[PDB]
Amino acid sequence: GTGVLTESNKKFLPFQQFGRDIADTTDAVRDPQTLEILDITPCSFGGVSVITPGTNTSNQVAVLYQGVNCTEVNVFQTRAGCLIGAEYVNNSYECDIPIGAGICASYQSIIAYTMSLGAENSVAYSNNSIAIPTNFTISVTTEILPVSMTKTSVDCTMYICGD
Amino acid sequence: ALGKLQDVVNHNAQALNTLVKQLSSKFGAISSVLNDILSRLDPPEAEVQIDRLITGRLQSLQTYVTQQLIRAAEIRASANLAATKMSECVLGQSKRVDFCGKGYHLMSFPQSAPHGVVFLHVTYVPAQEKNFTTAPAICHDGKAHFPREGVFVSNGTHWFVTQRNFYEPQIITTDNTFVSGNCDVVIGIVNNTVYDPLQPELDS
Amino acid sequence: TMSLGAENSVAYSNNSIAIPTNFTISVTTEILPVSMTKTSVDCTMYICGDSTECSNLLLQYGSFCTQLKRALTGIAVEQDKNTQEVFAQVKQIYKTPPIKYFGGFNFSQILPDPSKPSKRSPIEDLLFNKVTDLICAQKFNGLTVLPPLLTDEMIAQYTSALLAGTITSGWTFGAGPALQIPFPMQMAYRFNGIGVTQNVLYENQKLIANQFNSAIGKIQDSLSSTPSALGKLQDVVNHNAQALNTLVKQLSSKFGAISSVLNDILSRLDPPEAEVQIDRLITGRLQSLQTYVTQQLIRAAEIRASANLAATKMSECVLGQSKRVDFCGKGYHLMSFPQSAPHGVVFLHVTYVPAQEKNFTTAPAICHDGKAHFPREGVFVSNGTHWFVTQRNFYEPQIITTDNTFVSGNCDVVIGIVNNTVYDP
Ligand SMILES: *[C@@H]1O[C@H](CO)[C@@H](O[C@@H]2O[C@H](CO)[C@@H](O)[C@H](O)[C@H]2NC(C)=O)[C@H](O)[C@H]1NC(C)=O
Ligand SMILES: *[C@@H]1O[C@H](CO)[C@@H](O[C@@H]2O[C@H](CO)[C@@H](O)[C@H](O)[C@H]2NC(C)=O)[C@H](O)[C@H]1NC(C)=O
Ligand SMILES: *[C@@H]1O[C@H](CO)[C@@H](O[C@@H]2O[C@H](CO)[C@@H](O)[C@H](O)[C@H]2NC(C)=O)[C@H](O)[C@H]1NC(C)=O
Ligand SMILES: *[C@@H]1O[C@H](CO)[C@@H](O[C@@H]2O[C@H](CO)[C@@H](O)[C@H](O)[C@H]2NC(C)=O)[C@H](O)[C@H]1NC(C)=O
Ligand SMILES: *[C@@H]1O[C@H](CO)[C@@H](O[C@@H]2O[C@H](CO)[C@@H](O)[C@H](O)[C@H]2NC(C)=O)[C@H](O)[C@H]1NC(C)=O
Ligand SMILES: *[C@@H]1O[C@H](CO)[C@@H](O[C@@H]2O[C@H](CO)[C@@H](O)[C@H](O)[C@H]2NC(C)=O)[C@H](O)[C@H]1NC(C)=O
Ligand SMILES: *[C@@H]1O[C@H](CO)[C@@H](O[C@@H]2O[C@H](CO)[C@@H](O)[C@H](O)[C@H]2NC(C)=O)[C@H](O)[C@H]1NC(C)=O
Ligand SMILES: *[C@@H]1O[C@H](CO)[C@@H](O[C@@H]2O[C@H](CO)[C@@H](O)[C@H](O)[C@H]2NC(C)=O)[C@H](O)[C@H]1NC(C)=O
Ligand SMILES: *[C@@H]1O[C@H](CO)[C@@H](O[C@@H]2O[C@H](CO)[C@@H](O)[C@H](O)[C@H]2NC(C)=O)[C@H](O)[C@H]1NC(C)=O
Ligand SMILES: *[C@@H]1O[C@H](CO)[C@@H](O)[C@H](O)[C@H]1NC(C)=O
Ligand SMILES: *[C@@H]1O[C@H](CO)[C@@H](O)[C@H](O)[C@H]1NC(C)=O
Ligand SMILES: *[C@@H]1O[C@H](CO)[C@@H](O)[C@H](O)[C@H]1NC(C)=O
Repeated sequence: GTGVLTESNKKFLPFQQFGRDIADTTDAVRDPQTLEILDITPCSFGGVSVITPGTNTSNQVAVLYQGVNCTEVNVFQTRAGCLIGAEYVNNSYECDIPIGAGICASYQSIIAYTMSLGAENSVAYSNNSIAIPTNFTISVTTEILPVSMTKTSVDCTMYICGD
Repeated sequence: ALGKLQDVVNHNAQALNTLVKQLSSKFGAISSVLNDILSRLDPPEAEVQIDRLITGRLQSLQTYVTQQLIRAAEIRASANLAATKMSECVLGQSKRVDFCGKGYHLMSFPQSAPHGVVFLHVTYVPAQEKNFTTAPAICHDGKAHFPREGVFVSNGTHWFVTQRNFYEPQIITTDNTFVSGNCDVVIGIVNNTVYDPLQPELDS
Repeated sequence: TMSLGAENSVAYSNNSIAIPTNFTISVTTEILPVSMTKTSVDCTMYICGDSTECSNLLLQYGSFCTQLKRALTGIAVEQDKNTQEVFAQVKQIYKTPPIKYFGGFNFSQILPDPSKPSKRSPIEDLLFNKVTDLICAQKFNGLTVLPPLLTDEMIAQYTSALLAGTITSGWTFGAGPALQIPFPMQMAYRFNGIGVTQNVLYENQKLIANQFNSAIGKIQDSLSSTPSALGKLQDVVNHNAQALNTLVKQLSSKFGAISSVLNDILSRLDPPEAEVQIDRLITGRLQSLQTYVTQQLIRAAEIRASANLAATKMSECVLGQSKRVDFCGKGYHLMSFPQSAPHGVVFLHVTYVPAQEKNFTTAPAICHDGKAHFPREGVFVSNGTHWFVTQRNFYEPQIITTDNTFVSGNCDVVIGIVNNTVYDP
């Protein structure tokens, strides 16, 4: 195989040599030279994602290594993974590019932030006061709904075999 | 704005392109061209190579049909939703909240779009709200008066009854209030006069 | 042979009506799944791992890997879209007043708890507790679980904003600006929505508040005491992990080859037959991955339908009062409260249930002075000797006058008209 061999707290019985997971994947082994138990843990892997604005706007990019701690690879650690190339800002804005776990990225340089849910409003509730509208706005809004698709027919014999 | 409909178009062409791209896959065979396989091998091994191409292409076609069926189900659900919006928002006024736009729905207009429909929802949005002091009931002559259709409001010194969704203060009379019980049960009842229309009539 | 139900015969007659004389404030739970676990699969790592020869043979099959990655990416973005649609329906984060007095109504079990670090309600905390090296094994085979875009605390914050809007402002915040209204007046408006007069709510305010508080406490006890209350959400979690486990288990399948380990196949056979064995492993693993993606897509469609339903319930039951029968609970719907749950939403539907009905003799119209009188808003009832007009959904007899009746025609046309006096103010 291929993996890190860390120290193990698992007490093997004397007849056992390997160890397996719930899903029947090896998670432990006994060294045949010295009778010690090691926790086989596979080496780190991650989904490299590239966070970029439009090429019309800028050519700066940020890289998210999904699931990878920052010590195993403008470097910030998120629950989604390690984000390199974006600077964490304590301000909260609306989500522009979603990163995950409440983190979003935007271009202003590329910044990473905890997204704001909404503007804070406190309703002036009291037991004897009401708010009555004195005017109105006629609002027209758009709702776009798909209805049909492209009707496709495939000649199975011609597609697979041709002439 | 029109990202959803274009997305459907984008998926369909891409699916056909992927299926077209699958014709250029060897699938574990010597060549991806059937004519070359026939022109190059004897039928005992050409049958094996054609079998590999057939199973790969058949798997690709079945995969394409499966995603087409899933997308057909999604588009059918969207079309059923669009028909429901056309029936309830365009052909009538809907009391369902947020079904036919944000706000109190007034009416809707259908517009055709490529592979889709665009609904223009005309809604009523309240604005310019004002604070008032409110009471559940008015105590007059030992009787509790409740609004027939409105709400009791006070601007600081005087009490009026107005409709809930627009500020239109009117004098509290017996015409727009109804009497149920005395003043001892309702929590928050306030003391105010209730005008009688017949009183000037018999007085004069 | 199973019994369909208890047998009830309704005492139908041509001149008798049953009028409720009391009510029950019923709170019922509706549990809806909203999102699934977002999964991403490295196609090359899953099928071949570290073997270069396996990847070279895998390249002959084309854009299958791209199709599977694209489908999983679509499902992953779809789950976040589902969560946004269900919970992110307000652009203002509303807050409750510091004095939690709402005219006797107690919302402690549904409002956020300041004491808890998670800022969740007691019901939400119970829901999170009741919904539960598997993760490590799933991770080690090239399958990655992606975190939800909205964290549980932000989803709880959205539910808190919706609760604050529905409590302090009623349905106004859902249709525009949040307009403050006292909660008894809001409940009176809701009573008018289901056809019950405001006086019934105001006179019986303490009883209604006590019934609501008792129902909310019963809801918390019922959720804490029943294992199968939260079966739907756990089922979704149960399916997702099982699917990953099955996919992981498929790596231990020979698929008609000598071994399931690529390194053994390379170390033991010559390339002409090793290529065949690797091909068998590749086709089996690719079939397993396509099967997993196909079921993920079908489950994604089901969860999307459930999320659309949850968004519709949030719009129509929480942000307004619904006249649709059984959409927002059993009974005449008054209001609804959203609670966040793992991968889902729980709606507490507060409904009005009529109770303690009483028989009365009824007539379509009252004949007075050769004229037929019909009720403006109620129904004519008789207790045996005297005739009254009452509202349909609560028994409140009132004297039949010209104010609450309207005259249409004479007494010769209406079938079942009875003779009674009509008072004139
Ligand atoms: C209600 O709002 C409308 C706007 O929606 C107000 O109409 C405006 O009136 C001002 C001053 O008379 C004009 O300068 C604007 O051009 C008007 N706007 C429009 C769109 O007509 C109206 O005055 C408001 N009414 C109240 C009672 O507040
Ligand atoms: C109704 O009255 C309340 C309180 O008198 C107003 O709430 C205040 O709003 C201002 C500006 O938005 C804030 O600076 C105060 O802190 C608020 N006070 C409280 C106690 O909430 C409310 O704005 C009034 N409504 C209208 C329509 O004017
Ligand atoms: C509350 O509303 C009433 C009715 O509009 C106001 O009473 C009027 O006030 C104007 C302004 O001074 C006088 O010219 C009228 O003669 C008043 N009418 C009556 C019948 O008294 C009242 O002033 C308002 N109060 C506040 C605090 O705004
Ligand atoms: C509303 O009106 C009633 C009746 O006029 C008031 O009740 C009276 O209150 C005074 C002093 O509290 C007593 O001396 C009388 O005996 C009461 N009369 C009755 C018939 O109860 C009541 O106080 C008024 N409420 C307010 C807030 O002014
Ligand atoms: C209304 O009256 C009818 C008949 O007077 C009642 O129906 C009877 O109910 C009892 C007990 O439920 C049965 O044993 C009888 O057989 C029923 N009679 C008929 C003719 O169905 C009915 O219960 C009364 N409703 C109320 C609310 O008291
Ligand atoms: C309507 O039903 C309620 C119960 O839901 C009744 O309230 C009960 O009243 C009795 C006697 O007055 C008390 O002993 C109970 O403690 C009350 N229960 C609750 C929950 O408050 C009420 O009396 C009924 N009303 C009518 C007119 O029958
Ligand atoms: C609202 O309900 C909460 C919880 O149901 C009440 O809190 C309880 O208060 C009683 C007596 O004060 C205690 O014995 C319980 O232990 C409390 N339970 C919890 C969970 O706090 C609360 O008193 C009610 N009323 C108000 C005004 O908040
Ligand atoms: C039907 O209801 C009416 C009104 O509640 C009853 O009439 C009253 O009955 C009481 C008790 O006998 C008398 O003290 C009142 O004087 C009656 N009022 C009037 C205006 O007559 C009537 O008795 C009820 N009938 C039945 C059969 O229950
Ligand atoms: C309701 O009242 C009307 C009017 O008093 C009754 O009609 C009368 O019936 C008698 C006997 O059948 C006739 O002699 C009169 O000529 C009728 N008058 C009119 C104006 O039609 C009617 O019978 C009463 N119905 C009931 C059920 O008591
Ligand atoms: C294994 O090799 C070491 C080498 O020093 C030897 O001391 C030991 O006796 C061997 N056997 C076991 C069972 O460890
Ligand atoms: C409303 O609450 C205030 C204090 O917050 C109190 O003085 C007043 O009596 C209350 N009114 C009602 C109707 O409960
Ligand atoms: C109601 O039915 C009873 C018997 O079934 C009959 O005597 C009476 O005339 C009927 N009344 C009406 C208004 O149909």
